Amino acid sequence: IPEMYRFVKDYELSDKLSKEEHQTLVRIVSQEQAKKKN
Amino acid sequence: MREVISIHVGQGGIQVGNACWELFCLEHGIQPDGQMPDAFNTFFSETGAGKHVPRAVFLDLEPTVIDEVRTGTYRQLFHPEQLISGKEDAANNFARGHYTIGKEIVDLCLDRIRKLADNCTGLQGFLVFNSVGGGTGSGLGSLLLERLSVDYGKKSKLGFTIYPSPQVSTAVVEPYNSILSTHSLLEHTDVAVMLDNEAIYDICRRNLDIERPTYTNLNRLIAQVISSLTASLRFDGALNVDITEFQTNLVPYPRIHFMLSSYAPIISAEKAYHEQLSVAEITNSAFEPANMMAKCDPRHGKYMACSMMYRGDVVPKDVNASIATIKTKRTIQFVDWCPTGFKVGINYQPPTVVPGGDLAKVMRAVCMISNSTAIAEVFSRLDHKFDLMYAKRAFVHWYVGEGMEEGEFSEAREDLAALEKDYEEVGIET
Amino acid sequence: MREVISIHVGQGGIQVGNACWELFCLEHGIQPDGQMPDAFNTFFSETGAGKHVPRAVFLDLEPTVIDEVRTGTYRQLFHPEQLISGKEDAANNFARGHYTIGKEIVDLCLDRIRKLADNCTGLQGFLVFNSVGGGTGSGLGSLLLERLSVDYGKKSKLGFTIYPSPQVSTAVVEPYNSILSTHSLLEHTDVAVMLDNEAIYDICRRNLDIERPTYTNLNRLIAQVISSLTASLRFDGALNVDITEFQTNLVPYPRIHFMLSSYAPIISAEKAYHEQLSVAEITNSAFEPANMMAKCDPRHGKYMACSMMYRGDVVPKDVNASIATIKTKRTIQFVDWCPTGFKVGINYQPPTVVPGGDLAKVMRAVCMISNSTAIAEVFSRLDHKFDLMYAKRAFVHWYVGEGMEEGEFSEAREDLAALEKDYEEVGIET
Amino acid sequence: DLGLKLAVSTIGYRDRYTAEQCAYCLDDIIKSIETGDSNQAFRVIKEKKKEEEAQEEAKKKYEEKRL
Amino acid sequence: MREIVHIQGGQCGNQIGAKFWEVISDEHGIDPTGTYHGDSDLQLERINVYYNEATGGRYVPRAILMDLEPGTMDSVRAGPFGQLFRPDNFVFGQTGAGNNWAKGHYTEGAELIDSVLDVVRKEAEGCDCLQGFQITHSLGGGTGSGMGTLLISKVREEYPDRIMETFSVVPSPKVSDTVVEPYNATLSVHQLVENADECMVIDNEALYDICFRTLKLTTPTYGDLNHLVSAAMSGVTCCLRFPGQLNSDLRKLAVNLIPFPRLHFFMIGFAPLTSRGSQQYRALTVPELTQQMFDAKNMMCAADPRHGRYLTASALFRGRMSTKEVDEQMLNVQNKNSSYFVEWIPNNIKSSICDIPPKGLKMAVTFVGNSTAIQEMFKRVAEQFTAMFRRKAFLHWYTGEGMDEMEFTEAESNMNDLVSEYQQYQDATA
Amino acid sequence: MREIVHIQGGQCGNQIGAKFWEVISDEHGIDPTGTYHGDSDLQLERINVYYNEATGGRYVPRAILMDLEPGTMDSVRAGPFGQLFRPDNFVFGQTGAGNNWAKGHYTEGAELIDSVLDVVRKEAEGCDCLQGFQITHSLGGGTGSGMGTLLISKVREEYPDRIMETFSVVPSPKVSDTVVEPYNATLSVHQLVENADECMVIDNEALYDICFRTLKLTTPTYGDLNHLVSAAMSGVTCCLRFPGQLNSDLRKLAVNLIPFPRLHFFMIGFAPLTSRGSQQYRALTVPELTQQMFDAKNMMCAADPRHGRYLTASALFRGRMSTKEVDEQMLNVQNKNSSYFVEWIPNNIKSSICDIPPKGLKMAVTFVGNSTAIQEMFKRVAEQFTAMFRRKAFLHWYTGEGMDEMEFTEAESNMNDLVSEYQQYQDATA
Amino acid sequence: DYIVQFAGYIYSKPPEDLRHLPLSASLQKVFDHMREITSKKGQSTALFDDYDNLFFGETEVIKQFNKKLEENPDYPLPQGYKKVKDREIKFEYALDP
Ligand SMILES: Nc1nc2c(ncn2[C@@H]2O[C@H](COP(=O)(O)OP(=O)(O)OP(=O)(O)O)[C@@H](O)[C@H]2O)c(=O)[nH]1
Ligand SMILES: Nc1nc2c(ncn2[C@@H]2O[C@H](COP(=O)(O)OP(=O)(O)OP(=O)(O)O)[C@@H](O)[C@H]2O)c(=O)[nH]1
Ligand SMILES: Nc1nc2c(ncn2[C@@H]2O[C@H](COP(=O)(O)OP(=O)(O)O)[C@@H](O)[C@H]2O)c(=O)[nH]1
Ligand SMILES: Nc1nc2c(ncn2[C@@H]2O[C@H](COP(=O)(O)OP(=O)(O)O)[C@@H](O)[C@H]2O)c(=O)[nH]1
Ligand SMILES: [Mg+2]
Ligand SMILES: [Mg+2]
Repeated sequence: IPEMYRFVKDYELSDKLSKEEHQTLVRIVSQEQAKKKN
Repeated sequence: MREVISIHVGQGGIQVGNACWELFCLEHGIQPDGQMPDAFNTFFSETGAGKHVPRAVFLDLEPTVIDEVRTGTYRQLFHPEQLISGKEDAANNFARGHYTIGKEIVDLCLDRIRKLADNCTGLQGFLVFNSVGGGTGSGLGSLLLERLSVDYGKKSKLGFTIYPSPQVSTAVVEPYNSILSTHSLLEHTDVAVMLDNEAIYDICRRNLDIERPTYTNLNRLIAQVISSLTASLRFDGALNVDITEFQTNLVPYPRIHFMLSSYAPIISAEKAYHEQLSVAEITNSAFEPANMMAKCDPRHGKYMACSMMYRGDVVPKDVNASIATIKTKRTIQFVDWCPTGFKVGINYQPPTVVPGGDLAKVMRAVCMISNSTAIAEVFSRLDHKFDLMYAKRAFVHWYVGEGMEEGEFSEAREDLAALEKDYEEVGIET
Repeated sequence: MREVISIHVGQGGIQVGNACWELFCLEHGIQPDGQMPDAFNTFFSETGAGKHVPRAVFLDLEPTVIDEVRTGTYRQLFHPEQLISGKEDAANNFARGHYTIGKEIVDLCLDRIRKLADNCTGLQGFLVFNSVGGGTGSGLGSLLLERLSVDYGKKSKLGFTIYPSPQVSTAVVEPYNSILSTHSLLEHTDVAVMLDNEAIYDICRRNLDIERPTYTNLNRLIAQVISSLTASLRFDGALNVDITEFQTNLVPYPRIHFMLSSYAPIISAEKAYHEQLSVAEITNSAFEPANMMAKCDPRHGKYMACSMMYRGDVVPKDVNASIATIKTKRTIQFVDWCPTGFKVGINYQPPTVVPGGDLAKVMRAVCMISNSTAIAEVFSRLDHKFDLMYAKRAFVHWYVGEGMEEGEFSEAREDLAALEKDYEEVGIET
Repeated sequence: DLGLKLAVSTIGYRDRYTAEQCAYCLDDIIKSIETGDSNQAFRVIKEKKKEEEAQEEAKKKYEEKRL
Repeated sequence: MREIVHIQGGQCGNQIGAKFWEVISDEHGIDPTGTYHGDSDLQLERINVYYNEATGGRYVPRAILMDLEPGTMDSVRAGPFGQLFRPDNFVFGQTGAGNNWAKGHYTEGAELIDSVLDVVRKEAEGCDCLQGFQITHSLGGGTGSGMGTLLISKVREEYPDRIMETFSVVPSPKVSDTVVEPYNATLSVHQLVENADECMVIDNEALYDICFRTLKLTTPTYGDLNHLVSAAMSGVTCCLRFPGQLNSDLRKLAVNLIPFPRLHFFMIGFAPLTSRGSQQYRALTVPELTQQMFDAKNMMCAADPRHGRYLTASALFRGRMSTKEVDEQMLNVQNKNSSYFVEWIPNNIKSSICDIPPKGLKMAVTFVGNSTAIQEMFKRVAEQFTAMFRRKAFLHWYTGEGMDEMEFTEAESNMNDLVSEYQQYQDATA
Repeated sequence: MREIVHIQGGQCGNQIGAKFWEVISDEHGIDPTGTYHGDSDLQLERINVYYNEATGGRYVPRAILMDLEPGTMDSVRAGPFGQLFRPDNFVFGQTGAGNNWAKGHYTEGAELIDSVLDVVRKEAEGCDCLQGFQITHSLGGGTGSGMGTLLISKVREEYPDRIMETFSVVPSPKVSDTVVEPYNATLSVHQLVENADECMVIDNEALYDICFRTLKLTTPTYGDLNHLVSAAMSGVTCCLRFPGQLNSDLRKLAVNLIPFPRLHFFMIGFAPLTSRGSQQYRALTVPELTQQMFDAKNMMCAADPRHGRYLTASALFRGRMSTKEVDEQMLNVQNKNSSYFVEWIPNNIKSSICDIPPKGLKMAVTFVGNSTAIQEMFKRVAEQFTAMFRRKAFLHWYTGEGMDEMEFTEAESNMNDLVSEYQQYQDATA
Repeated sequence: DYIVQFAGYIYSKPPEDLRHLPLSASLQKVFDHMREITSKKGQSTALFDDYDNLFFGETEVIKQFNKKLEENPDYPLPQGYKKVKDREIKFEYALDP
């Protein structure tokens, strides 16, 4: 999660995506990845 | 790695610089020859082996005072070619020292300033001393401040100007150049401290019990105030204060930076030890209106912010217990938009005594720098004095014939009117 | 196994040779009698037992100065028959000392040069000193250089010529022979250093604080510069420089080899020790335009290459940290086609002091030899002075009647025009 | 470059290094053919040293003539 | 394992650390030379929590010291136990902030913080298992309250899952030493709530009150306040360095004392505290410890805890004692004071026991309670802030370095929202 | 067996050798009189690598010293350990080159080199099994950069199968001491790539940076730079003179660090390096060594290694340590920095362990990495060369000794081709 | 999958709401922004600018072969490694094509 947010910061996209929005995106992707694996 | 450079211009400036430079040399153990028989670095510089050189420059167009300096006991201390001297005096004419003879000397002074600044690595700021009621002092101070404000920019400059007394005066034309110099340093100096002679005469008479004082006694008190202000940079303390930590605490607005000082205790050895000199009584004496270092009444106006320095064995809890008592009193009232107005500094080194001087040795002392709304009275009375003679254009021909324009007098009057209106506008409650 | 031979011709040349030969004898511990009570070998030679003989020859047609030399305290030092003297002076006439009386003396000088050269095994090169604004000096210097350029060929020769000041002059006809001698040594000398008297007078007045200098004070500074230049051949150093390592570093093109020198620090013992004399401040003082040893303004032109020598306890990292600061400054700009222009030399031996002299003893010093585009101004002003009198053919009869042809004046003018055009062509960016 | 890289690309991966070395070498005669200097087919002072050596040798040869 | 690193900033934080590390070293028997000379085996088992190991067997704290001026760290090095700190961890600037929050957070603090973040990253990446960070700084100063809080955000951005502690001294209106305290207090509280996992407020006024009333010593000094703060600091992590009946790391306290993520501002207190003359009268028992622990005057803050209701409470007992007595006393202190405990969360007191008491004491208690009474401090801070801001006093100093009034308005609004939503739960009922 | 001979040229190379041989002698316990006084048996087993044996039991280095001027070798003989060198190996001329590459490579260096080649052939034909030669010289000087590089070609022509080392100091544009540095640097790099099997660039600027930042000593001198270079030089061949877990001679490094025959320009660094005051704080561990080894500021070149990608790397650990830790740390330093390692060659770090540490140290590491970041040095050298050459500045000095501009054009073109084809592999992908 | 969700979310908000375009337009805008930042960082961009630079050493030859394969659909090559069928997609604004 913090490494992906560092990608967002390094590409000057942190103004478009908050930390909380980033965590929510990661959570939603994690959920669907886990459902697909199962 | 912290440094400060002091500028002395004019007869009064040089005579107070001598006074502060005996005191610093005595306080750091340096003999008058400059030889010791890591705190010195603020005012001095090491030459590699032996002597120390002050970070000071002396300026004057009239050579008598510099020649007196270069033959006294301190001839070996100062660098021979930083005592810049002229040939012809400005003779109390402001236009002379700003337009005619000061311009040819100012370049050498600026070269010396650069040569001193390149040596420093942690330059805190500049100090300048000048008696305002004189030609060369006010004019060269104005020109130097104007050059420094653009050569260096954001570096802090402090001005210890000596304004004329309300009624006591030595010249007859000093209101003109006082007003012009106030115009010049209003937009060019970060701090200005009031130092008129009459208040200090009264202080000496009442406390020191001297009935025939001379200028040296006044200059020693001023030197003690300077030492108390700059002690925090070169001695260990429980609550330190730096020069750059002033415009954030004493200057509410960029225009308002004229404040008046006080010192306590002032007492002679003949009756000093009979009383205990507690911190409460000295901090009460410091706030007494009769102990102001400038002849102004603080009871006639509000306070804006008080910055007050202690040194010695004072404990912070005793300081707080005394600030509370002052907040309690009904005769001292602060401005509405300032709930807390005190900045406190505590240092451990007690004040040093100069042999053969007036003050005795004590373990506790307090120096206050207070910004108050009552300062507008000196501006009003100087303005009234100026208007009386400017109505008939008296003494103007001595200024118009030295290159200054006719309209230059009016705009200084307008700026003083603006300052007086600003002081009234700030002091009203919301 | 490294040697150098110095040639002194004319009154000014002999009077500066005396100045350098007190200094060398003092620096190597040799008494004026020539007796010591392996570094000497550069300037001296061992006789087998006892005294040392300088590798120098003194030339003049007018016997007064040589007779003064042969009776002073240094009568025992020089070999009796290397002080070649004439009977009749050239009397400021260039044609005399190049065509009439110099030819009969030049053979003895060349025989002495051969007899001195056969002794040396590692001959680095020749040094020559001559005041340009005189008959015998310029004429004999030209003739000797022309003979040496063909007798020896590729051996390096260095010329420490003293050109006349811009406005201050002792003679009235010195532009003529100055221009002719510049013509002669333009195609015959590998290095020429500018030495006009007015700049050194200003240096003495400003720094040494002498208001009435004489020629000896000037010659001592020149001797110090020579010693600083040649120190690297006879003392151990961290970064050595040889004489032959100059035309590869300071001479971009064969025609351009006139450069101007500077020295720092120059200070008296009365105020020398009050300041630390760091390497940064001395290397800043050396680049000041007012401290040029020739009255030319470097701010009026570009720099081409700077070769600058240190001696004392200087550390290379401090030198680099100061070269960076100079590259930073906006008032000093180098030519476009030269990215790096500094050659640095460091030596350990501090400069030696001459008793009863002006300079004090210091541990650090810097001597710079800088080639700059601004030197064309002296050529232009000398050319303008020459043209004024050559328009009416004034004073020409004193030269035509001494065997010189009429057209010889014009071609020197054409060569100066060519040199001035070349200096303009080089200084333009690509 | 061109035509020689398309010819090197028609040679199997095992011999492609050798073909690339031959193509660089074939670049070798071509420059000479293009230009005319038989000394570009591998990898004051020179002239002076050669001249001096030849002169000394010539003197020795002169001595051989002398012989 | 599960160790933490120490980071301190500003003068106040440096002075707090200078006693905290002395207390820790005395507890673990480490001499000021870094050599262990302890008596018990347990003194070395968990020394990796605060100390690193180097060659030669000596120990070095993993502390990072930062300030914008070099004086305080140049002074702390000469004090006792000053040699333990690694010289590499000292990072400082040459200018200072002058109690201006903008300078220490936007212009000067932004460029310097890269170097200190480098060493912070070096320290954290290396350690076995990170537990977290603890921060000591003051909210009454510019450089501290700016650089520390920006460093909090930078650390939180890189280690979102670790725990973060902050011991923050807020400026009380009683003992005021700086006039611009409300501005940088209000600006700092805005950023501190968003990133700090735990915050512990400490007031100088409460420390003076405690020293004057409980210890009854005549002359308090900063050394006594620092010693009390250091004992309180050490008491929190004692069970993480020593065995006990119920170990409880910092994360366990974080779980049990913070009901909602924005309510993490605690006030603490230490027991027992007795005067020198009455240390023989008293008998140390669990009832005696718990009656002093919940005493209102014993809190390290001037906030009156019987003006609100505790959301939760925590106690960290030290020494060997029976658990049944501790539990029954905790129940009794909660049954007799049901009016001051919120009713919709039952059993809101956490207890822990550590078998290793402080050196010299047989029993000790550290109290950390989350109460609604803390609203009064933010109320008075905001009151002074809005009294000073309505006239835009001292605003130009902040606005001259890229800051605007909008960030002041947002900070005031967020602080008022925090004040409101903190008391929202005080009136909440089930 | 498998021994190497030492050949040095120029002043810089002689000064490097004067410390390299002192370091080697101190490592093997050889007194400055050539008598062994060591403590351990291993100190004598492989002494044939660098030292020869003579009658009387004393040892003599197999070093050859050459220069075009006698001063430097006449000075190194009087220094410590100066008597070890055999007087027969001293070869010198009487003229010098004057920093002119043409003179030291075509006219003067060609005639003298026969005598030095005679003694070189004598030394190589005699020795048991030749391993190779190592060369120390500077690219900033004329005689060195000319005669050394021509000697490289002459040696390579006679021993095509042996290995050849060169430690070359290239002139940095920051600290420039000679104006004609670009010419003889560019001319030398042309010849150096064609014949040297290995080349190691060293910069004075990087040495000053290291001395000022890591060791933090006030006044660097050439002795410290020489000592660092000498330690780095000794570290490479340590395992060839002492037993170890994985012996690795110079040829094994040549196989593993040079992917293509024209890419053999490495930059090196030595660890650990600590200040005097912090030598007690640090603990010597493999992680501590490897973190400093890959540090960018630790490289002996100003080239920034995170501006490119490593083609390969090598490390030569010293002291007794576990191999598992070394391998895992090498893997970790390669997994965390995958962006700076080229991807089409996996496992591109070579490691070696020697059980004999340096005298006074328990662990040491020598780092030799082939990186693409070295292009920046050739870029700036060529930039200065083309800035100076376009105006044909200083060209006549070179063209007057048989050289022409065609050899300058070919050298520039070949150097640019090297720069291009060195970075060609940086953008290459699999 | 995260990059697809990220692109879809960022460009679903004002001021740059791209929800009226295909989700590929939001994802392309992320890559265009990444290209712009990569170019700005003063770091190599050849992999972004030259899509045919997929293979080591022969990039120019492949570019010339691709031009010949596109100019005339199946240009016979004397020495080319392999023809790969690729798909290009263009968007055309045509009413009822
Ligand atoms: N406090 C104090 N004030 C002084 C002293 N000497 C002069 N003054 C004041 O300076 C005012 C006049 O300016 P001066 O300093 O005397 O003379 P100046 O500044 O050099 O100006 P010129 O007259 O042109 O030389 C007088 O009104 C005095 O009040 C002094 O020693 N101490
Ligand atoms: N720097 C310096 N210049 C001198 C000295 N003596 C003479 N000159 C200069 O030499 C110029 C004239 O040449 P001189 O050296 O005096 O006489 P000369 O070179 O022997 O030529 P003659 O007149 O024929 O004897 C004058 O313009 C002076 O400026 C001296 O001692 N020091
Ligand atoms: N406990 C304690 N507090 C201190 C000490 N020194 C200063 N303070 C407090 O710190 C406040 C001033 O903070 P300051 O020094 O300006 O912080 P800085 O701006 O980061 O240097 C004052 O109100 C003091 O109450 C000390 O030694 N101990
Ligand atoms: N490390 C080191 N470098 C030196 C020393 N002396 C000179 N140098 C470097 O060598 C360069 C000059 O080389 P030079 O002496 O002219 O070489 P030469 O022409 O062969 O005699 C300068 O740029 C110095 O940086 C020394 O004692 N140690
Ligand atoms: Mg006066
Ligand atoms: Mg004469």
